Amino acid sequence: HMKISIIGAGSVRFALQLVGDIAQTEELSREDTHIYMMDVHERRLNASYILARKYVEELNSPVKIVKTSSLDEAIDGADFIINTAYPYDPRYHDSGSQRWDEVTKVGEKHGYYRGIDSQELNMVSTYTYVLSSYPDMKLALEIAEKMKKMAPKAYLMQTANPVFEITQAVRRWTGANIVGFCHGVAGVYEVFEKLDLDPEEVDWQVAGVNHGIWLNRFRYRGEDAYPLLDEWIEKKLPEWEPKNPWDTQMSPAAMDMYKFYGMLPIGDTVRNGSWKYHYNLETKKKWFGKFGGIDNEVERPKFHEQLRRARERLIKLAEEVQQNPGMKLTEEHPEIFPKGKLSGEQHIPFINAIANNKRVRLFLNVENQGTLKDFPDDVVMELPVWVDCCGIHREKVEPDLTHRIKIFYLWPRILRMEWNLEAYISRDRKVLEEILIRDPRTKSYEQIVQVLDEIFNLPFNEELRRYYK
Amino acid sequence: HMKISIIGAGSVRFALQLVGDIAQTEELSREDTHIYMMDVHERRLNASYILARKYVEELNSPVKIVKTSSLDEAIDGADFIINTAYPYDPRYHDSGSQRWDEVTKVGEKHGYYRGIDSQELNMVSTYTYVLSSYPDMKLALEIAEKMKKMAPKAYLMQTANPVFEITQAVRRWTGANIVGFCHGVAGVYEVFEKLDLDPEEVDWQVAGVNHGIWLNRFRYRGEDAYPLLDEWIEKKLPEWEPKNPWDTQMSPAAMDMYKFYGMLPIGDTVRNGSWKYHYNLETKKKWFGKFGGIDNEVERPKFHEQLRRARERLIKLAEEVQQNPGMKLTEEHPEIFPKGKLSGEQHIPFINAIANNKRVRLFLNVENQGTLKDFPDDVVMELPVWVDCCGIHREKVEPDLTHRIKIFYLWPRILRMEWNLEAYISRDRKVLEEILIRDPRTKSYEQIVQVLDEIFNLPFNEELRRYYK
Ligand SMILES: NC(=O)C1=CN([C@@H]2O[C@H](COP(=O)(O)OP(=O)(O)OC[C@H]3O[C@@H](n4cnc5c(N)ncnc54)[C@H](O)[C@@H]3O)[C@@H](O)[C@H]2O)C=CC1
Ligand SMILES: NC(=O)C1=CN([C@@H]2O[C@H](COP(=O)(O)OP(=O)(O)OC[C@H]3O[C@@H](n4cnc5c(N)ncnc54)[C@H](O)[C@@H]3O)[C@@H](O)[C@H]2O)C=CC1
Repeated sequence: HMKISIIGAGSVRFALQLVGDIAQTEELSREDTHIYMMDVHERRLNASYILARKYVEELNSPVKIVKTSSLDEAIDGADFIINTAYPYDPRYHDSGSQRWDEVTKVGEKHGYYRGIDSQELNMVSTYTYVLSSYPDMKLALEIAEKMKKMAPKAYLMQTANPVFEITQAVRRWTGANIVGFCHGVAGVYEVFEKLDLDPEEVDWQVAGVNHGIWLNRFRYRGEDAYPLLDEWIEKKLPEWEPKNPWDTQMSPAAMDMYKFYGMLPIGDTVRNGSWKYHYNLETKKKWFGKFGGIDNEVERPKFHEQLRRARERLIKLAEEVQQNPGMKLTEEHPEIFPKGKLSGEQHIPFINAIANNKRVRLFLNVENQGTLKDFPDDVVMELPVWVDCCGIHREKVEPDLTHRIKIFYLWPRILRMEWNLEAYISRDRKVLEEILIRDPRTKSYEQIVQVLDEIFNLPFNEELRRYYK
Repeated sequence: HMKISIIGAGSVRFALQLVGDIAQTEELSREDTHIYMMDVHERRLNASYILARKYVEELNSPVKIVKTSSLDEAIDGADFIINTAYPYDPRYHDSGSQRWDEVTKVGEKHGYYRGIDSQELNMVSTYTYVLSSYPDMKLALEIAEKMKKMAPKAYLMQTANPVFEITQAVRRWTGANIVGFCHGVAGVYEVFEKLDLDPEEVDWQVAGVNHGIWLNRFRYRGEDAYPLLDEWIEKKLPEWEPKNPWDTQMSPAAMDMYKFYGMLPIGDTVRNGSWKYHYNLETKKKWFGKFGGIDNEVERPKFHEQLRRARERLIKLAEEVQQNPGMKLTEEHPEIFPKGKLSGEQHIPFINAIANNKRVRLFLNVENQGTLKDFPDDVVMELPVWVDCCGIHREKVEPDLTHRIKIFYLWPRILRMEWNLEAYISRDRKVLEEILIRDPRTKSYEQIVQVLDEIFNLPFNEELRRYYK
């Protein structure tokens, strides 16, 4: 049978996205497809299971769904292991977002706007946790080592952040068969929409590192199409306004990076600029418009509170479904339980490409292996690839990324990854200190010590404290 | 004949060092050895010539000395071209030190302690000028292009700073036969002296980039000798005191870098730490002892004033020598005009190794060419080499530099070199802005613009202004 395991299946909406895509993929929607849903939170796990079962039943799909609280049971003999888990200390918290919000506030207390985990070229909220992302890294490495023993054919499809750091560390330190997943590339379709271009007529390519990807090829009707972006900047950018806090692809920040680097940053890359765009909320609003993006002291707490209410509502929905088994979720909440339209994410196409040779182009975090020849072979990049039964085949990246992207953006971001991995494996607080010694917001060494101390002393960081002690 | 040209021969003491070494090297002290002394400053050039002639006459050396104000005449058919020139705008200044002192003060006015040219891993005073070192780079590239035409066999021996940036740019953009020169490696002999070790019994090696070199091998009697440094740190470091502002090799800063990186930084590398050691004068004194090193607002102006008085005194000596041709300089000022003892610098051994096959081990700035395999082949490194008539032969660097030196020190310093070269060749002020956007002392973008503006507007920066305009 085909065993697909979701680790952190209490991530309700994502679990439902995965299930619905599987149930709507002919080659996978079979009685021999077993979806294992695993999580450490009983209530969230049960809600995802109840909704996933009902959803499948309404889609007339014969896939079997299994819930389990045993990580080993989920890993054993799996063919694909999707890691979307976000660890937390259950004595203090109910989910992982809380530890990042609280550490961030301590960082701000000590003079680090948006927390010590916000750094140049890595502003994406919750991407790293206390620089080295100990609990997230630790879980990924634990899964990889169990996978090599109990499931040596499986793919570990890492979606929990930091995707770059984790995919790199697992590859390098375990050799387990990990691939990192992020669909930030989808930003390109808004570029095409704003320039009035049929995406099917655009010859495009993107490449870089996770949340550090660039539109390296953008061609239309046998010519460079970037001059069309030049026109849009001249004639449309003054009137641009974001539709919501996440809407940054065509923002002044993205175009300012385009003007300097020569290629347009794509997706979350636009959030990950230098400090020029992020010194404070006023600066963020100048460069991202009225919300100041999503990575600020107003919008991010607002969003994390929305997620909490959504978590509770879906759980309530699960209870409601038990009491009223006659209701059709596809009808009452079609947005959450759609039929006839795949989500568009890459996870289930990846599985269907590996297992059923349904060949597709995806953007995946895999070892460079010479694709960007100026970088080491073993560094994990986010690359355009074709996936089939024979594995993952990297496209040629042409044009190459510009010289400025290499020396000003990709290499600094790659070194930060190496810093963060060194901080994890050395168990050495001096390495965390050195990272903050390279941080523009540091004013003194005593400040670094004090901010780390207070973070380490937070009750829910007992394990972290002992690890670095 | 053998033609050795000194560009910037108004650098009196260095010129005299070169002349005296040539006059005391049997294979070079010949009638067929023509030393050309070239400089744009008539008074300084004439003083170096008069003293160089008298010095040789007192050394009973038959070398011919020629002074000229024509760069082309000095370059034409030369076999070796030593560039020690420090450009300046003669409408405002008398020497190059003045432009760096004044720009530095403007940087401090705008909140950049020790000027915008002081940066992490590059604190050495006067190493770069307004980041891209325009007048210094411009002169080196002008010499290289004249050399390829008028002297295609010559070695361009670059001693004027920035040695790293300039050697890299000349190699990459002209392919001229440049080699960069710095004797910072000499720090090792003080390490051996403080640990009571005969240098002849120490098996040692150093490697890195210019002013970024590390004692990668330190062995004594068939064992690692670093444990002897551990003992010294435990028992002698508390009593350490610098003999003068330049004395940093065994300082708390060097040992703190040793503890983190696993290898001891050598020479000027100790000046080139992170901002941990340099936030302010008090911090510098904690980490370098009572003077706070040489790269601070007290000691550096003091030193540049000493150099000025030395310049005038030597010039006066030249006049005195004319009026009193009976005096023996070797007798009256043996420290400046020694006999029977070579200086110990690398320039004349280099020449004698190339021209006369007198084979020697030196530390020179040359292309990596695989010596440090984790770095690009074309990046200029400061490497241990053997020089003979057949060229420059890199030793194998064993042990390799540590992982932390690579990701925390060498790679950041190499990227800064690439930033500085991009800032020069692009003629693009936005690249200078980006460098300051990566600077910890920057608080706002408006601050960057204002500090560059005021620097660009200084009268003696007219050429710089127009270049970036
Ligand atoms: N690329 C994509 O489509 C998506 C990416 N993600 C990423 O995954 C990470 C988590 O995000 P959310 O799902 O919204 O957070 P979440 O907190 O809502 O989900 C985490 C789930 O993992 C559970 N968990 C914690 N520790 C676990 C452990 N040892 N074993 C098994 N389960 C454990 C938690 O109980 C929770 O149910 C984020 O970094 C996010 O960016 C998650 C959703 C979709
Ligand atoms: N490795 C070594 O042994 C030494 C290295 N240097 C380095 O060279 C640079 C200059 O240092 P100093 O000699 O003390 O400064 P300096 O100002 O005393 O000497 C510079 C000389 O070059 C002349 N000059 C300026 N523009 C010129 C041009 N276009 N053509 C020919 N000559 C020109 C100047 O008139 C002056 O006489 C520094 O970066 C220094 O580190 C210099 C002395 C020895």
